[PDB]
Amino acid sequence: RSLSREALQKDLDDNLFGQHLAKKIILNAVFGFINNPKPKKPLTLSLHGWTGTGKNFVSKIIAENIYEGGLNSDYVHLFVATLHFPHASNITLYKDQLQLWIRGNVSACARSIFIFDQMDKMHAGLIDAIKPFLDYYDLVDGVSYQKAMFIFLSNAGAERITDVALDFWRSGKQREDIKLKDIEHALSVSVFNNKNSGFWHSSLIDRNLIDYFVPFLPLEYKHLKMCIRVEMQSRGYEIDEDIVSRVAEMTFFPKEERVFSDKGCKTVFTKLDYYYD
Amino acid sequence: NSYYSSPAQQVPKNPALEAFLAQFSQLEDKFPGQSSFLWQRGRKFLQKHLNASNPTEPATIIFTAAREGRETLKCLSHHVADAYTSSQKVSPIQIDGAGRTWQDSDTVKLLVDLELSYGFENGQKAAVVHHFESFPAGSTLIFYKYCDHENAAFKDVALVLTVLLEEETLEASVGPRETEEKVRDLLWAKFTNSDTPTSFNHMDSDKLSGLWSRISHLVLPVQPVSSIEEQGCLF
Amino acid sequence: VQLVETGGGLVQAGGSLRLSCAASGNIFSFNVMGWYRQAPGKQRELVAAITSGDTTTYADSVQGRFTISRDNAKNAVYLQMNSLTPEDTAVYFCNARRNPINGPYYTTAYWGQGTQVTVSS
Ligand SMILES: Nc1ncnc2c1ncn2[C@@H]1O[C@H](COP(=O)(O)OP(=O)(O)OP(=O)(O)O)[C@@H](O)[C@H]1O
Ligand SMILES: [Cl-]
Ligand SMILES: [Mg+2]
Repeated sequence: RSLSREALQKDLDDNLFGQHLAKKIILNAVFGFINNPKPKKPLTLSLHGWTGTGKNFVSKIIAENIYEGGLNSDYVHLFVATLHFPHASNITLYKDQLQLWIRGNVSACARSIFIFDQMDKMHAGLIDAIKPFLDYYDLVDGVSYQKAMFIFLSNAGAERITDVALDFWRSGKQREDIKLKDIEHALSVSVFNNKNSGFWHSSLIDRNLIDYFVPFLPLEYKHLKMCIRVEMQSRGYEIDEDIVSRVAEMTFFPKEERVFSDKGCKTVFTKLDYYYD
Repeated sequence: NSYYSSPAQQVPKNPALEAFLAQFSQLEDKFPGQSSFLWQRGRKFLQKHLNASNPTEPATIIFTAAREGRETLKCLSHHVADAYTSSQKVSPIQIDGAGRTWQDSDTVKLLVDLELSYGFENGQKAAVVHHFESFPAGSTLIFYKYCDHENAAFKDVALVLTVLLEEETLEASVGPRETEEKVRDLLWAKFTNSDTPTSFNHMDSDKLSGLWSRISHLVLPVQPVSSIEEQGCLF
Repeated sequence: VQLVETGGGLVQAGGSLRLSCAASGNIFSFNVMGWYRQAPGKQRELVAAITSGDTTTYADSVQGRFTISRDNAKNAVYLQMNSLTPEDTAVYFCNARRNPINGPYYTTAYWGQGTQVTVSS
């Protein structure tokens, strides 16, 4: 109901595992924007990286810290491209509804939050349709979007981010030594090349429409164990560390190092039913 | 104005769950020579879903076989999907990817979407999707819609997918992780050309990773049943 | 908005028929329009469908022979059926589907009353 830096920091620290870069970027971006009564541009975040490693999870933490109900708040709107925008040829129908929905909800609530999940599966033309709402305009058809928040979730860049985490692991460095500039350099060929910089450029000034690119790293065995313990408690089970270790034996990659789980924390909790009635 | 049977009749609290357990047990006799973990994990996974009052996501299973087990794969996968509704005449939605590899991706995406949605809207509770490896790669993005762990279109259904491997035989002792690795490696080989990203309507490795994390909860190997390879699925 | 089909009747094996459906309201908002058919003692089955942006799909049994088309400006959908055989005998229904872009999945469906198609051998 009332965002405080301390509460958001505690929620991220207590609950989001193995994402040191994302924690820090989100804490400072979200707190700065919501605490600013006069923002000049809607806060636009792009969360990108490995499947199953916390992008919807941390979207919920953000929403919960701003609004009672979290994703079930009346003022938080989730679009899932693969569910709501599945067929490329229906882009006009999606676009017309999406423009009406965004404009009507910001008209009613300046501090609306819109989350676009699976944006890497969303028609480029449908993304083009929301670009005016992301920009530095004071008014867009008579409505200000400067207090709104846009959160994009995607897998784009996941393999290149993993290449960095692998390099650091092979070199004997700490995961937490990875810096955003390491990620940016690995992605300079793809997510951050000129065509994509072009695509996301402001139409008003010499700036990107995406304020923060928030990378998500692949997870290690120790991270899976942390998550399994939380799920056991939430189900009311007595934790059994032998079952934690066995459930966390997923399929890992590369073939040599076997350091990261193929699917992050997804398809893990299914295995609890093999051990608990 | 209520009638009660004697406690001795043991009338099921959950008729669909009790019928599934009985029919799934009878399947073991029709399909000899399978991994014990296929029956154990398949029963526990589907039972959990049938017993859920408000399931959060559908039950998705992958069965896989080598070429020598191709008829058994088709037969077993159909019967497992049918057993999900053992308490009704209701039968599975049937879709087959065989021969579709060079069909127009958007066309196949629409076909799959409408066959699943219409069936689930009208009372069917399971689908069997044969030869998943043979769909146009982009079309398989529709399975995000059906298999997401939070926002699936239909949460109280089962989706039984099959993958036919390229090798001739699958070792009888193959374990769960090796079986899953085989399927994983075949789908990355079929559905991608490199690790380089593609545009929104096409498959690439990064998009395939999120599909895989939605459909590979349980990947189960299938061995040939000689009589089914010889005579077909006659029951 | 109501869907009303016309164009049914009897055809000789090898012959052709064109079904039409007029909607009494605008159809631009329908994600998908399509044709289903129901033969004696059988479940209703998809024959053909088309998105608002003109992407089509067909049941395996009619591929090549049938063509669906859609005119958002005339609020109409059509099914051209060529090379008919007795297996195509059925009541044909036009369908329209409307889906949300937010929230839990659902489909608002519209159906016509159906038109009989009978193919003589
Ligand atoms: N970094 C993490 N810390 C704690 N829990 C996690 C983390 N990552 C994943 N989880 C657990 O796994 C679940 C699935 O994660 P989530 O939905 O965030 O995946 P995602 O990154 O959005 O994946 P995808 O790219 O496939 O959509 C979470 O609800 C939570 O239970
Ligand atoms: Cl659609
Ligand atoms: Mg997600």
